Amino acid sequence: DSYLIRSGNNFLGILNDIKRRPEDAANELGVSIEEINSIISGKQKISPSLIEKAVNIWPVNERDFYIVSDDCSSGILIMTSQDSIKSSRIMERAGKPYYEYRDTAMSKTAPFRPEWILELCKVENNDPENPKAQWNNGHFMHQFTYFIGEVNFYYKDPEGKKHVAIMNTGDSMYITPFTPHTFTTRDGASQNGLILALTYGSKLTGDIQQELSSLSLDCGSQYALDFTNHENASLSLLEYYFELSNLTKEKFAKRTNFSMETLADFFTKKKLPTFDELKIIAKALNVNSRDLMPNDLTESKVIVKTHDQCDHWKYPESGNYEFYELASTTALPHSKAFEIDVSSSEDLNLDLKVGLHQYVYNIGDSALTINWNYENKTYQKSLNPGDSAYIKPFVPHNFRGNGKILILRIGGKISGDSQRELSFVGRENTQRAISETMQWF
Amino acid sequence: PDSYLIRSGNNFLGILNDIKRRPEDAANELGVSIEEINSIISGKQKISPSLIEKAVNIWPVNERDFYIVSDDCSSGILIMTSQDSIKSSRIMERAGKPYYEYRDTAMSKTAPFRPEWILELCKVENNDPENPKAQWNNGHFMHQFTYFIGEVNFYYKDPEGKKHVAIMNTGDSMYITPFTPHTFTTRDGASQNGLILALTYGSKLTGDIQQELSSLSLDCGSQYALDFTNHENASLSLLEYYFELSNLTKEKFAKRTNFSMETLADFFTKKKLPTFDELKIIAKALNVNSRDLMPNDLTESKVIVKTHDQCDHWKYPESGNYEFYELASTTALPHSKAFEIDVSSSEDLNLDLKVGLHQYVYNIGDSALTINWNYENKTYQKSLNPGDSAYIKPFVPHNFRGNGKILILRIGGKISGDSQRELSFVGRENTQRAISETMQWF
Ligand SMILES: [Fe+3]
Repeated sequence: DSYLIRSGNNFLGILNDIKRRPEDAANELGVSIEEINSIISGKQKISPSLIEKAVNIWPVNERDFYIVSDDCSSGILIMTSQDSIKSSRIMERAGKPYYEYRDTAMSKTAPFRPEWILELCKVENNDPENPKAQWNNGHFMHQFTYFIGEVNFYYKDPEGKKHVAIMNTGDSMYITPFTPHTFTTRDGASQNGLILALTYGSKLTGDIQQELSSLSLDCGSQYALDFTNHENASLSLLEYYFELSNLTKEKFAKRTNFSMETLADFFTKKKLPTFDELKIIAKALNVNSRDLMPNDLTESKVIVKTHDQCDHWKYPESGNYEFYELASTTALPHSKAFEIDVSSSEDLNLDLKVGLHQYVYNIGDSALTINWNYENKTYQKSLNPGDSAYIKPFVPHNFRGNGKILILRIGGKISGDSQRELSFVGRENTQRAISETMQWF
Repeated sequence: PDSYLIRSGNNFLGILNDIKRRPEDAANELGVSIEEINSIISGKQKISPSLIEKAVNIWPVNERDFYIVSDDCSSGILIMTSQDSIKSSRIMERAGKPYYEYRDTAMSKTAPFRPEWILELCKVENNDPENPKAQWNNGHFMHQFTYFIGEVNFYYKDPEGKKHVAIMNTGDSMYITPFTPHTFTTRDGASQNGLILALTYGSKLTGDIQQELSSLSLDCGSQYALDFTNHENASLSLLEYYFELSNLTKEKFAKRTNFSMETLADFFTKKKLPTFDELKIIAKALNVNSRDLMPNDLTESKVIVKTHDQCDHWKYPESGNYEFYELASTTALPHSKAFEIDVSSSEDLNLDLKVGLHQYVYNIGDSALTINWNYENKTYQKSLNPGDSAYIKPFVPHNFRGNGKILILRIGGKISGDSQRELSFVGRENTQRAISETMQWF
C-alpha cells in the first residue's frame, strides 16, 4: 500500500533524526523489535497509543507521524460543475443570505483553498461606507480573486478607512493577509456577481505559523522587519544580518575596509549602499548579497487590476493560446494568474509545463479538453464549463478546443528557499530527500 | 485549565472556518453530539483519532492539520544538565564492536536542532581514509554542523564516491551537506577518546514542505532541484525557471525588456551573463524581484572543514565581555552561524546578546557559567555547568557571566528567509495579531 509504505519511511526518518536504531525505539517505546520493523516496512500502521508514547519521551510532535495521502495519483484532479452545484451552501450575514459558496477543485496535497462565492447582497450605490456591506476583519492568508459580473470589492486600508473597487468581468485583485474585505453585487446587474477566489498561506501557515506561534508576542513580532519602502527595507536587512554576525562595528569596519564614517551613514540611512558595496558587506557578514537585497520595490497592500490593463500575447510561437496577465505582486513572485483564450484542435502535443501548483477553472461557455503526461502515461479528459482542476507542478500539459480558462499558479512551500536548498543538496539525492528508505547506517 | 486542549480546540475551530462549516454543521456532518463539538473547541476534552478519521474522510482536511505543537520551553530558555545527557546515553555497535556513544543534549519540540553528543569508541592505527575499521553511514537528511574535541578523524566521501579523511583536533569544525556519507573515529595513541558535538538540524526541507514534495512523482519532484553547480550555471537555471513561470514567449520577453533576440539568446545559452542593471530589467518583465533571479555569490563545497587556526576572532561588545571565534559556516545556509565564545565578564548587568535565530549552547569549558535573560516580561537566571546544554528561543535578550567557554550554534529555522520577508510585508502589528489568535480561548 502506498500509504503504509510512505508511513513507514516517515517513521524511519523520525528515528534517524533522533539517532535511534529500531532496537533502541523498541525498548524506549516498550514494544517488540519486530513491531517496530513491521511499521518501518509498512506491514502495519503505527497506532496512536504508540505515537503518544513517542511524543511523551522524545522531542517529537504528533503532527510528524501523520503523512498526507495522494488524492491526485494521475497528476491532475478534476471536479465537475455538477459536483460543485451539489456542494452549494448559503452564508447569512445580518440575518439575510449574503454569499452562495461552492466547492471547486482542490487536493489534500496542494496548499490552496479555492472559493466560488456568488454575491447575493445588492447595493444601490458605490459607497464604501454602505451599511449593506457585511465586512470580515481579514484572514491570515493570501487571497487572489477573479471577478465575474458587476462585483463591488470593498477593503480597508491600514488606517481603517474603507475603500471600494468597482469591478467587472475580467478584473482581478490580490490582498495582503489580514486585509478586511467583502463583496456585493451592484444593483441593476443582469445577474448576481461572482468571484473565483484562491486562498493560500504560502510561507505563513502550517508548521511555519506553529514555529512562530510558540514564540512570545514580543519575540515573534521582531521577525517582521521595516519593509515600508525600499530604503527602509535595505536598512532593516543590513541591521538583521549585522546582528546575526555578532560583529562589532569596528570589526565590521576592518573587515570591509569601510571607514567608521561610511559605516555610520549606512546604519543611519544617510547613504544607501551601492550594489558593489553590498557585495563587500555580504561577504563580511558571511551571507549572500541576495540575502541583503530588498525587493526592488514595495507593493501596495491591495493590488487591483482591471482587464484593460492585462497585457496579452500568443503562446507559443505557433499560436495555440492567448495569455492574459491578471493581477500580480512582486511580494509573491511565485503567484501567477492568467486568462487563457484557447483556440487549438485536439492534439497530443504537450506545450505547457510550469514548476508550480495550478488551479484551473473553465470560465467560458464551451467545453475544452486537457491532455497531460504523468508517470510515463498520457491522459485525455474533458473540462466542461464550470469544471475545475488541480494540476501538479511540472506536469506537461495542454488545453485544446475553443474557449476560455482561468489559470492560477502558486508556489506552495517548495518554490523559493526550499527549492534553493534542494538545489544545493543535488538532484541526485532528491528521492532520499523526499522520503527516506534507508536507515542512516 | 489545560493550555494544550485550549489551543487544540482553537485549532479545530480554525479548521471548520477554512472549510466553511459552523460548529452546528460539524456536529451534523460528523454525526456527533454538538456538546462534544463544543467541548473540543472550548478545550474541555481532546479530540479523538476516530473523529479525525471521519473528518478526513468527508472533508478536504488532513490528519496532520488537527495536531499542533506544544511549547516545551515556556521560560524562553531550556537547559539540559550533563546528568540528563548521561541518562540518555546509548552505546551503538558497528561490525560487532562498540563504535559510538550517543548522548542527547538540549533540544525542544519548538527548535529544529537534533544535537548529539557522540564519543568515538573506535580507534584506528592509521589515517588512511579507506581504513576498513571506519564504519560509514549512507548520509542523512539533516544538515550537520560538527565541533571536534580531541583527536578525531573525520571521514567523508566526495561527490564521486571517493573516500577522504580530515585530521581534526580540538576547536576544529566542519559542515557537511545532507546525504553526504561520513563517519568518525579516534586516532590510536590519543590520551582519551575523540569527541564530537554533532549539531544536526533541518532547515527548509522538513515538515510540511517534505509532505508537499512527497506527494509528487520523482520526475516531477526532481525538477525543483536546479543546476547550482557553479555561479554561472545557477544564474541560467534561475533565469530559465522564472521565465517558465511567466509563460512568456521569447519574442514577448524581448519586446518587454527591449532586448534583442540575439542578446536574449546569449543569456539562455550561457554565452553572456546578465549584468545587475540587465537583471533588474529582466526581473521587472518577469514580475519577480532581481533578488529572485540572483544565485548565491558562489557555490560552496559540499564539505566545509575549518581548523581552529583559521577562525577569525574579535572582542564583543565594545565593553569586552566576550571573545567570539568564527567557526565553520557555508553561504548555502546564510542563517547558520557557529561560534566559540570565551566569556570573561563578572559585573555587568546588561543583557548584551540578542539574535533572531534559534540557538544551541554547550558549555565546552571546565567552569560553570551564569545565563541571564528576559522572556514574557520575566527575568531569569540559571547556571550552565560544564557539560550542560541550552536552547534559546529567537530574539531572547541574554548574556553569559563568569569565566569560561561555550559552543554556540545559531540556525534560522522555518521562519528566517522567505517566511520572514512575507511577515515583514504583513507588518509587525498583524504578526502580533496572528500569534494572538492562536492563544484565544473560545
Ligand atoms: Fe552524522
